[PDB]
Amino acid sequence: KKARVIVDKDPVPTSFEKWAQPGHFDRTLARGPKTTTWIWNLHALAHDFDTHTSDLEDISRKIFAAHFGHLAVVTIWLSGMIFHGAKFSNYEAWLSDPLNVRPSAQVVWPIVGQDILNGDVGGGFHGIQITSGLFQVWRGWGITNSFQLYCTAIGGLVLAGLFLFAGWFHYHKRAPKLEWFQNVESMLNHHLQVLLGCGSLGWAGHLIHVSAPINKLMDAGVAVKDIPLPHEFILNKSLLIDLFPGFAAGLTPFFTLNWGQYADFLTFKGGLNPVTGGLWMTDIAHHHLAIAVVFIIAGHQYRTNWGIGHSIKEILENHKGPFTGEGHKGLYENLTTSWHAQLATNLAFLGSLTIIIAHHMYAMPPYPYLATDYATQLCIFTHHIWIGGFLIVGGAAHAAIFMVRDYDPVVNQNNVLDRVIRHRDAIISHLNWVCIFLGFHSFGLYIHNDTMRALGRPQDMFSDTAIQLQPVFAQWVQNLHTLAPGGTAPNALEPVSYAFGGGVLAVGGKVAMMPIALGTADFLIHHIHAFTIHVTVLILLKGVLFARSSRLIPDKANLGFRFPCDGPGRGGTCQVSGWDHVFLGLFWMYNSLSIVIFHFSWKMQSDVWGTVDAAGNVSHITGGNFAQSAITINGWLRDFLWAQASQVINSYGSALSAYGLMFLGAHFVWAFSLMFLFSGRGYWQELIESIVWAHNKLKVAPAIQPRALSITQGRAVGVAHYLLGGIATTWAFFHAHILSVG
Amino acid sequence: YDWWAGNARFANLSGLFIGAHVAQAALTTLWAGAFTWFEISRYKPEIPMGEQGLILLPHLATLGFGVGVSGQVVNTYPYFVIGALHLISSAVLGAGALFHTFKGPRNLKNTTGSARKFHFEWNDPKQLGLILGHHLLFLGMAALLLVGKAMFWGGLYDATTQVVRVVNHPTLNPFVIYGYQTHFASVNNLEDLVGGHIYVGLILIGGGIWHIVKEPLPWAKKLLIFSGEAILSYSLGGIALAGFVAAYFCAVNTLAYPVEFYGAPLELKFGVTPYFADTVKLADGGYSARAWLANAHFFLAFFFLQGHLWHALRAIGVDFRQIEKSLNA
Amino acid sequence: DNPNIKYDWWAGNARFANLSGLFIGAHVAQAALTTLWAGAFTWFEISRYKPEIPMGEQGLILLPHLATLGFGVGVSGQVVNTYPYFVIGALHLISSAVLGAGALFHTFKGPRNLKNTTGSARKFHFEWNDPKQLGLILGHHLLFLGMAALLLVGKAMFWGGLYDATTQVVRVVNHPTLNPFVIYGYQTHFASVNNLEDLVGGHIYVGLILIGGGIWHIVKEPLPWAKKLLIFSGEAILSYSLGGIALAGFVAAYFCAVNTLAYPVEFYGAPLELKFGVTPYFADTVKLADGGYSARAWLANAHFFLAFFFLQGHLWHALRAIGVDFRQIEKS
Ligand code: CLA
Ligand code: CLA
Ligand code: CLA
Ligand SMILES: CC1=C(/C=C/C(C)=C/C=C/C(C)=C/C=C/C=C(C)/C=C/C=C(C)/C=C/C2=C(C)CCCC2(C)C)C(C)(C)CCC1
Ligand SMILES: CC1=C(/C=C/C(C)=C/C=C/C(C)=C/C=C/C=C(C)/C=C/C=C(C)/C=C/C2=C(C)CCCC2(C)C)C(C)(C)CCC1
Ligand SMILES: CC1=C(C/C=C(\C)CCC[C@H](C)CCC[C@H](C)CCCC(C)C)C(=O)c2ccccc2C1=O
Ligand code: SF4
Repeated sequence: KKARVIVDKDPVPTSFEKWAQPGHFDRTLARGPKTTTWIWNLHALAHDFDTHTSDLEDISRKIFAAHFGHLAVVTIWLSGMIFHGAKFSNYEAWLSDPLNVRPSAQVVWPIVGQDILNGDVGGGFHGIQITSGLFQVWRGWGITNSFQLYCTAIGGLVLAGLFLFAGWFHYHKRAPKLEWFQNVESMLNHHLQVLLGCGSLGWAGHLIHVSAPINKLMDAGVAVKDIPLPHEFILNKSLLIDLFPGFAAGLTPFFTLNWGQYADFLTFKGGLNPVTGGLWMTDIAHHHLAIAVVFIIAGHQYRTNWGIGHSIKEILENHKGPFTGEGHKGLYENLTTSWHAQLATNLAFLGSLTIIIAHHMYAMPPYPYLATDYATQLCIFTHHIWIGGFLIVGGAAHAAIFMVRDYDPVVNQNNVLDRVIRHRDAIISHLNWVCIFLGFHSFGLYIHNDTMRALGRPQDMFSDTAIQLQPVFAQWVQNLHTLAPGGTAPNALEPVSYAFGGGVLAVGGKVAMMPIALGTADFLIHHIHAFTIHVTVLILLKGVLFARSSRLIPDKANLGFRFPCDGPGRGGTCQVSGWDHVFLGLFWMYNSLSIVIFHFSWKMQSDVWGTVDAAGNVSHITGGNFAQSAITINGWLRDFLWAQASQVINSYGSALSAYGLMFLGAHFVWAFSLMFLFSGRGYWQELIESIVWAHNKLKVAPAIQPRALSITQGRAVGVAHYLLGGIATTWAFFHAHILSVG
Repeated sequence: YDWWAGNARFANLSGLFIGAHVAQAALTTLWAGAFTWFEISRYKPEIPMGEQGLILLPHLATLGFGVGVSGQVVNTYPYFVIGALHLISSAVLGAGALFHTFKGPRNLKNTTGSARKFHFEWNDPKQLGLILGHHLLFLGMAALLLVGKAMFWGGLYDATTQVVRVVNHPTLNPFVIYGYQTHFASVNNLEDLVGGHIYVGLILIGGGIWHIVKEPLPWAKKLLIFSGEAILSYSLGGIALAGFVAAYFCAVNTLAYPVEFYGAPLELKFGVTPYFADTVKLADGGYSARAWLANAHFFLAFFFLQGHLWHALRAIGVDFRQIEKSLNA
Repeated sequence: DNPNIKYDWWAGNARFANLSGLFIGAHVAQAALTTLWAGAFTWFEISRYKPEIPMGEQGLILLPHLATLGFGVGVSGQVVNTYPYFVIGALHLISSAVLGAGALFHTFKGPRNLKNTTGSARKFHFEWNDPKQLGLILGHHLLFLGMAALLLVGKAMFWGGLYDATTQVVRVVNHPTLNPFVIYGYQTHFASVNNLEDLVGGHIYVGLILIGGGIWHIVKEPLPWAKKLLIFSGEAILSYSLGGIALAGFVAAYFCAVNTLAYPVEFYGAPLELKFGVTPYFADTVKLADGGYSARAWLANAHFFLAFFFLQGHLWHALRAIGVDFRQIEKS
């Protein structure tokens, strides 16, 4: 049927009544607290909308309104970052001197001696040095003064206001019906063509008209005050012609397919701008133009109201083959009747995308004066890897929640989903094996090496100077990408990244990017990554495939998604639920990504980053110790953790002291987590009994009876403090180190 | 009719036809008024006025409005007052437009009294002659306003001696006016132009007065079709010719456009289409004011010719059947 | 149009449109807020005023208006006395407090209908359709404005005098420009006012006619001609007022821009040039540096844009007064 706007008017009357009725949304919670378990359950169930109401339409409306809420808080945050840039930063000083001045946009108040944290960051400014790369973003945007940031910040607060109103309006006042929400073809069309396509075209516009000219003048060493305001490039064409002659041709070459007339401001240079060590704005312009066209074309695929276009259901139903029975039949119903099926997908692939972004942004630094800002480089890579890893585990969680709650046998009979359930023992047994194989033939090589080195047998080690394990395939791919410009990418001048090959590119004294040579230490660490990813997948996939049932618990779907166990019987059934697989996958996600960011940190500091002599000799931050040290655990303990922790532990009485405190604080929160993970509810409830006795004895026993946390909450609190403590430790470590050496 | 052909729904009607056209007039005066101030603000005293993208202020400067000698332009106030007057005229016309559309009646069958008062029908050839009549009288008067501006209301700028001059000898004896049927677009003296608009005016009032008192002859009824689509097609044809002639005058004529306020020479080049490109290849930008007014109105004239053809093919009958059943046969 | 129409929170102030008591309360509140702005930002500008460096660029848009009335200035805008500004700031602030108290009275404490409160439409009650009491309201308001014009005439003739840029000093006018042959002359020569006696004589002619208009609008009821042409609806009379204020705003913005006496130039930038890009606006002259944009540029542009949006207010409310429902327009 036809995609159309159809809403109910005034579905939910706006009133503070329910604000004064905590747990109104759940029938069980509505009765009120009897024990302290109620207080936890309130927060635990708050956003679990499927348990509020059965009605999919009411759930869809709650989700749509909540999203306007989350867009509002993210816009408040982004507006705040830009406002702090406008008011409490050395952005204007940093523009004048990017190489010397250190980016800072957080000033601490003088109280209890914490003003020490306002260090000398350059540009006659005292504040906390920021590692979020906002200054490099704003320079890329072509922002050259505090007033432009103020305008952008205020604009953001108005957009955050609009997003709040939208969320209130689209819930309380004009709530779309389920019909509206289930127009997946129209949504994909509008999100591909407008959100991504027109967003990318719009941005190409800004790049071509504002960013490229302003950045070109700044790279030509023109003073920030002397550079014309971005509107002067539109109003005064002559200024723009002088930088990019192609604008002389006007818009006729676009309409007459004489596109070579724009070859000066729409380039395919490759490599990096040698002044800034970032990607060329003219390459970025052409990228966003090319992206925009491909998206606007792509988003005319799905049939809406005019017959032309694909129906996704028919595409899915037609993709079946002799191994997969009914193939992708019934998956359209899964993805259009379950929000959890969509959230699973979108978290899995947005998480995977965020990790791709992490890799692509370090190797091809897109912003001016990012590549040489080693603190920003390390921090944005690590940040986006972490966000990626959490989102992926979220994908798996909501995949398991779908399997328990929203999976229908009738819809999903002899389809790809049904058939994976029927060989899940074959999937998990094989994945179990490949995990053990990778574990032995990746980690076991480190243990072999540690032992050989310890026994004074370096000739018997797995190393470049001993038994070599050269990553020949990755080495071969690096070569192909290095030979690409002029060859298999004829109209490229440089490679996409200097990481693949070409020359050392240097900005100031420092290496922006150079070839990242792969050897035995790179082969070993890559097979550690493969191992730690395959084990995380084993846990999460086992979680999703065995969420509904197993050979142990046939009726696991009836027990639900999040239950602690089915009792000490059958030998003991602790942590069989899909929730408990997510819990265990988080530790393995944490273990996996920890080694990824450690790999990145050490490899970049030893083999890429460093100073460049006038002659052209590169002196690396840790002097290429990775090749010989990163092949033993002792080498990681000594030359990475021990060596590079010197800055964080020696930070007291300086501007980095905060990272020293965060480092210990995080070690504490991590250790605190072991209380929750190693212990059980039974002990704590019995201890609370005695404490409750003493409160009873003095007539201070609370009406809301104290209870030990639930078995599940114990685990949830455990893994929360473990991840917080562990990640925060590395965060403090990375900052204190890279803000000293980088 | 569909949404895209939604303005064809009030084609007949009465009140919305006045409203839609008085709105276009309000918009046209708003363009005339507001972009006067735009061109005043964008006009730099230095650099000759041709390449500054000015297509409105030169028209005022041609009428000898604060110019001086050799287009030096001392006074900007006369341009501002004209800009203000057309802008206030836009406001009252805009108010009058949305009155007749929304507030006023959507039919004039019982409003004014009769077809002579203000009502009209497309088929009836008596009141549409009266409308044409009074419109020719207004155009006739509008031509005599320019004659007024020439004779002693300031005088008009001449490119012969590059100054604002007062004409006091209009070119009578239409032996030269009939002479200018072949010697047109080579007008080199202002007395000939003034005498031209005098001859246009006195005949246009003479045409006007004749169209009101008399009804078209059965010869006219037999030849020309009295249909809203047909009279639109005749108008599209009339404007197309006007546009092509105006485009030619803009290109070749050196007096009616005083050269120093514009580029100066335009050569007719043909590749895929005819177009007046440019002379001296205007650098530091591209295309003079004259080049814009010549080409834009030529292309508009060509598309209005395609408008004549399209609407005239629908004028012979309805042709909404003959386009579809053209191939469905 | 249905009789029991209910408006949302965003159109929530349309709910008391008719009513009676809340209409007084809502407008006495606006008056209290307007006087609070007039009173409190006097002290703001006094505190922010630096004696040295010319007070065009220091963002003073209230104190210059007082300084124009020859109010502790001296010679060549030297500004000797700051105390008279503080007292005016205090007086408008105490007027705000009593108007605020009067506002909250009529809204909460006082009755929500005046049908049986005061006695009749003559006493203090009002109805939109009836053209008899709304003429009385217009009348007494014109009398007050007429008196308020004669206060400025008072300030000119006897109470200190007004500052002139001719000789750059506070001067007392003792020869007001009578003979309205010059007042009709100033229908074209307006915004080029070069002498204070002409301005004083102008406000004298405005005042004596505004009292004369006021007194007439009480004693007589509009002719059936008026009833036939103009519509007596609360939305219609609002639209006429929005139109009236829009014109006032545009005229005031022009006088602020071009006139060099009514704003004595030394307290401001001095020249404002009308440029057009996307909208008409009075940008600035001599490009005021070390901040940006003179006080004159602010008073000119702000009131021009306010005038334009009040014109969009006139259109919106006037289209709703005649009987255009936009809801059925977006439906088909
Ligand atoms: C402005 C006034 C307002 C009022 C009076 C209401 C009133 C109501 N809302 Mg509505 N709503 C509003 C605005 C409002 N809403 C807005 C702006 C949105 C868009 C998000 C919504 C979207 C919405 C949804 C999706 C739902 C409601 C529901 C309701 C009803 C129950 C809500 C409740 O009791 O929880 C009170 C809760 C709070 C006071 C907590 C607010 C949490 C905010 C939104 C986020 C805070 C983020 C902040 C940065 C903190 C981060 C972490 C911190 C450590 C820093 C109640 C009638 C519910 C309902 O009808 O169920 C029957 C329901 O499901 N509203
Ligand atoms: C867009 C992303 C997204 C969305 C919309 C949802 C939505 C939902 N999730 Mg999913 N989930 C996500 C990402 C998301 N999740 C990710 C990334 C993970 C991996 C961790 C998960 C893993 C997950 C599990 C295991 C479960 C859910 C559940 C749910 C449902 C209930 C959530 C709730 O009530 O929280 C209430 C909120 C709290 C209890 C507070 C959370 C605070 C966290 C633990 C720590 C925050 C620390 C912070 C980062 C640092 C500040 C520290 C400082 C304050 C000291 C709801 C449908 C639950 C469900 O039953 O589904 C039906 C459920 O059991 N999610
Ligand atoms: C250092 C700590 C540590 C170690 C060594 C292990 C080891 C293992 N974990 Mg465990 N895990 C850990 C911490 C650890 N975990 C923690 C803290 C948690 C809580 C979150 C978990 C939760 C967990 C889950 C949820 C899962 C695992 C799984 C695994 C196995 C993965 C398969 C593999 O690599 O086999 C190869 C073995 C090794 C790498 C161990 C060292 C091998 C040595 C170097 C070689 C042998 C030397 C020699 C022959 C010794 C014997 C000789 C002697 C008797 C004389 C592996 C046995 C997964 C699994 O079982 O899938 C297959 C799985 O799904 N673990
Ligand atoms: C940063 C930020 C901000 C801002 C932003 C902005 C400012 C934006 C804008 C945006 C934009 C500004 C965009 C736009 C775009 C556009 C587009 C996207 C267009 C398109 C077009 C087209 C598509 C075309 C077509 C066509 C035609 C029409 C005709 C001819 C043919 C063609 C095809 C060419 C704020 C404040 C929010 C806050 C936060 C942050
Ligand atoms: C019906 C219709 C339509 C149409 C309409 C139209 C087209 C309208 C028009 C209208 C208009 C067309 C209007 C106008 C207006 C104007 C104005 C608004 C003006 C103003 C002005 C001013 C404001 C001025 C002032 C000044 C002066 C005079 C001088 C000094 C300076 C100043 C600036 C102050 C449409 C399609 C939409 C839709 C459908 C229906
Ligand atoms: C320590 C521990 C507890 C005990 C911890 C409990 C009961 C948590 C209680 C702590 C909170 C912070 C109590 C908060 C009480 C009041 C709300 C505080 C009011 C005062 C503030 C306003 C300052 C468990 O219950 C448990 C259960 C299952 C597995 C492991 C463990 C576990 O390790
Ligand atoms: S130990 Fe805890 S989780 Fe395990 S079976 Fe017993 S109650 Fe369940």
